[PDB]
Amino acid sequence: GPKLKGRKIVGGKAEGEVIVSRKPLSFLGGVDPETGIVTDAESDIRGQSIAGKILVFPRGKGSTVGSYVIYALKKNNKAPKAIIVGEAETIVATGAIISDIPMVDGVDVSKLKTGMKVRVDADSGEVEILE
Amino acid sequence: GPKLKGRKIVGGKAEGEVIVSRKPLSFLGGVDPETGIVTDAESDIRGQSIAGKILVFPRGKGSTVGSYVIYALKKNNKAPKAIIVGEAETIVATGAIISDIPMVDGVDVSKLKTGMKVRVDADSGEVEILE
Amino acid sequence: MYLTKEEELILAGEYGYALQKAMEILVALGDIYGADRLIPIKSAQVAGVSYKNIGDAGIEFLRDFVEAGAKVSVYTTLNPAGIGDDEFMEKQMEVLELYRKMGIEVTSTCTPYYGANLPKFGDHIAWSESSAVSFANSILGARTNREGGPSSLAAAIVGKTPNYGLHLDENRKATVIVDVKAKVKTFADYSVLGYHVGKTLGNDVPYFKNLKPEKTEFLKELGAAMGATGSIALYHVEGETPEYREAITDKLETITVEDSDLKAVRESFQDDWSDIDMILIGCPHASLPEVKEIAELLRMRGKPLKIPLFITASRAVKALADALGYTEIIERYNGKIIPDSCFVVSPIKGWYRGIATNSGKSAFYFRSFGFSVRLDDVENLIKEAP
Amino acid sequence: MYLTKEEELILAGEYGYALQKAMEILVALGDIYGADRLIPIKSAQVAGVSYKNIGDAGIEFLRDFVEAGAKVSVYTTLNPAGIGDDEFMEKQMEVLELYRKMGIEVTSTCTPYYGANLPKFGDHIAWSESSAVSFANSILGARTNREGGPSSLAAAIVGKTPNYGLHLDENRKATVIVDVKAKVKTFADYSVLGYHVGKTLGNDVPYFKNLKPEKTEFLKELGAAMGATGSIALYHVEGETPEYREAITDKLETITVEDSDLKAVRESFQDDWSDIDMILIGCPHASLPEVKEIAELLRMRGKPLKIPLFITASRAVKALADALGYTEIIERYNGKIIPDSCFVVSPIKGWYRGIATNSGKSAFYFRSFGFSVRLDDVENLIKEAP
Ligand SMILES: C[C@@](O)(CCOP(=O)(O)O)CC(=O)O
Ligand SMILES: C[C@@](O)(CCOP(=O)(O)O)CC(=O)O
Ligand code: F3S
Ligand code: F3S
Repeated sequence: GPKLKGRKIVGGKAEGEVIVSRKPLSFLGGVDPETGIVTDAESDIRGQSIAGKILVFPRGKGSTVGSYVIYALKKNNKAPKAIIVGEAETIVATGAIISDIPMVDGVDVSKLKTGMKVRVDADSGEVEILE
Repeated sequence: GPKLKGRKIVGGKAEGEVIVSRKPLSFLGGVDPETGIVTDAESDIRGQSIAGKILVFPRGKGSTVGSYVIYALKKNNKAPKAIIVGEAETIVATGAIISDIPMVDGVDVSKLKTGMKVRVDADSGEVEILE
Repeated sequence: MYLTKEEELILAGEYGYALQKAMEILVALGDIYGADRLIPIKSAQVAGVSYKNIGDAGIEFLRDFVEAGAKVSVYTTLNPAGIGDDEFMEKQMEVLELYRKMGIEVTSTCTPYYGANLPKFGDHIAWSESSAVSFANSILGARTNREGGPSSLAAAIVGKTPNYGLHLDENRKATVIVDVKAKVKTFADYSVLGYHVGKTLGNDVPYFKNLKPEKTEFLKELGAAMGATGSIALYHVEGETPEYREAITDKLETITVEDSDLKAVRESFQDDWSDIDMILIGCPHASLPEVKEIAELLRMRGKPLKIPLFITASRAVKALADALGYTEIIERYNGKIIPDSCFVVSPIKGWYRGIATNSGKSAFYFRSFGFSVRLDDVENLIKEAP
Repeated sequence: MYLTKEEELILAGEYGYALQKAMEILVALGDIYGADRLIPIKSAQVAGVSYKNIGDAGIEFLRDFVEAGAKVSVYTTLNPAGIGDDEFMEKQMEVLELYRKMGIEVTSTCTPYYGANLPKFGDHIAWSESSAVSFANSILGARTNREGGPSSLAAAIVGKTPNYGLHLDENRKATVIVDVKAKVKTFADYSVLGYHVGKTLGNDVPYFKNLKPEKTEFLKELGAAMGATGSIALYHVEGETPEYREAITDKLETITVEDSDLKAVRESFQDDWSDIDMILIGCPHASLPEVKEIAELLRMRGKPLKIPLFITASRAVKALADALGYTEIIERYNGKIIPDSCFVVSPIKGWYRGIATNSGKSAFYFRSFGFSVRLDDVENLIKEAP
């Protein structure tokens, strides 16, 4: 299918179902590390699980401790299989790095919609939509 | 005699004998408030009394507490009758103000020498050398 | 990213696992963002301290360093701890002891620049804690990225950080102008201004016009709020921040903030007093002027509060408050200064249902946690409280 | 100088003697220097505290204010007290109580910017203490004249200062360039650089080239020394101080500082260890990094000093040192942190004959008082002391 080319944040390869938010996300406050369930009372995907999915959001916001929430999610095996963002700041990148979660940024995330199947080639920064 | 025109710092009028230093002066450390004797070990007029004289020096240096030494000199009746400086900074001006010691600056102090008799018209900023 | 021969040996493990683990984080980051090299840092500030925030997984991550004998190689200060029951505090002491063992100054405050660790204009540093990042970049003109907790720790251990982002002149230029038409005069005015601007902008460096804060703490709060609802790490204020005069080098768009923008935030944080059972001031940690203000307001009220007032503040400010007599005054009226700690990062759900505060950052986080919230200036809170 | 209607009434005595006495000092100054108006100040710092410096005449001056119910109308901090025998300390307590009665924060430190009173870039303030004037103007880019003790007090009471001098953009421009060819790397290097430059320049605003201090405390000491041997209230350092990029607007002369200039100062402060009976660090008052450095040097020495080491520091720094465990370490080796006090302004002639120090400001004043002086970096003093 169509390919979206971006930037490698953390390498690896993954394929799965996409869950998309259009609002900036802070993992500290926005995601429960015990469950993988979004807990932001104003998230457009509040109540849904990110565990084992391909998480799409535009950019991070909020706490510099977000990196530790990502790490705790991974240790509880409730982290997404990969993360696709429009722009990944240091906090989010750092969480992916210490958690070994494949991650890309620089992708036109408006072209991704919830429920799509996608391949993320994080080593090359490429996202492929599967038809 | 010749007139040197400068700037009023503190008003008043005085006439007396001049004692000249060519080095910047800090009253805190440079003058003993009990005696009026210069105590700077590197002053060119060390050991001499300023009490009741017309003191000439180029500019202040050193402590912002110099204003309080000037005040203590005045209260011990060991202060000069007037002070002539090349440039008077806030610390020195403040000491003269609270001590009511006539003072001018902006004078070409190189034209004054120890032992001269002078009239200081501090209200107008004028120094007159008496021949 | 270029590495020196010594840095290559560190990466290779020649100097032990602790330095290699830290270096691997820094190399990954520098490679992502196109940093040319590692640069030395004059200090670090490390967040990720409250056991509520980092959990057992965070303890494991730190113990991995500590068991390899990790030690910071530059001056490093530390963010605040949480407060909780016996089991929580045992875990919380474990975390602080792990940081202590790495040679970090256990200062436990988000305002290290009040006496413990004051960056100089132009200094390159590696700080997490988003409000302190904002303070150091914007108010002091030092240079730090918005570090993650772990990347600030990695930098502290290596003593260097990758040279990208806010370390570079070109990334300190304004990206947008913010014209503040709204009336903004009080602390709580700046709280809601920052709340609004943080969520209205993206990854931006805003230049504020028509903003003349009477008190530095107003800008401390502005940066804290924008770093909570948004991702702002550096901003400029015309006439008021040290880098403002060369901040605009391009033609930029202007957004304007109106009274209606600020009213909307204020009106959403107005839960009834009957739902509030504590007042919290000091997010970020209170300055000594902030403590003084509260002592004066409590003496004018002239009767104790019937709900507790808590002032979170640094050890330095707490000690000055003790020495100058403000602590005794405040305790006379059911107020307390709590050093070393932060209530936002504490598991206080079952202890307090509602928090009144003047902090936009606290109001944002407590709301998102399900608490009732009343946001107002501290003079109004102290006058109106039960 | 223009006065508002309210300021005219204050001058006239309509609001009592205390405000009128302060206003008369400020009006005289503004009239001398051509100030257009009085401007509000965000804070004051008041020197003239040690009884040795101000005497009974100083007590009378302050009591004149206090007996009229004088109170500062802006946030005001206070310089350090002296130390002496019973009669001296009774007088010293009298002075501090007079300042306390005027609503001043009795902080008793020349480094209020370590947690008590931190000026922001661009802030107009009225500070005495020449090293703090230098710090606020040069390192933070705030704006204050080199106030006399009494003019800072007068400004604190009125809450305003005359708009002349360093409050004006044109008087913050460099007047001369200082090219530092000499090797200047350590604290004591900066002590003697400032000693030399202060007495070589006149009423100047120097712009330093080829000067890259590793630590802010190096510039703290540079400004302290130049404000002691000279009258420097503001300086610029290329790349290192917030106002440097628009400091040069004219063609200026350049003086150069060579190794020979610094050797001369060093060699004049080298009295024999047999004439030294105390080590003094913390002029201006020590930062927490300075305290940390000494704890580390004492543990490496590994045996106590046989002459006392004193570290003068702010209450804030003392409390951080207590809390972080440095105080206990230092006391193990015959060192002590002395808060709230300054030895240079103390009548210690009959208690100590010779002082070893790393401070150029202390070395200058103790020499001029007749003490023996050894000036050196604190690592060398701690290693070599008996
Ligand atoms: C939300 C935040 O204030 C949490 C701090 O937690 P901790 O005290 O560093 O454990 C950090 C930040 O805003 O960057
Ligand atoms: C010399 C000096 O440090 C003396 C301070 O005395 P006091 O602690 O303010 O009483 C003041 C200054 O340098 O301006
Ligand atoms: S860390 Fe400090 S900035 Fe606020 S959320 Fe806690 S008081
Ligand atoms: S007041 Fe402070 S600057 Fe030195 S002379 Fe005393 S320690």
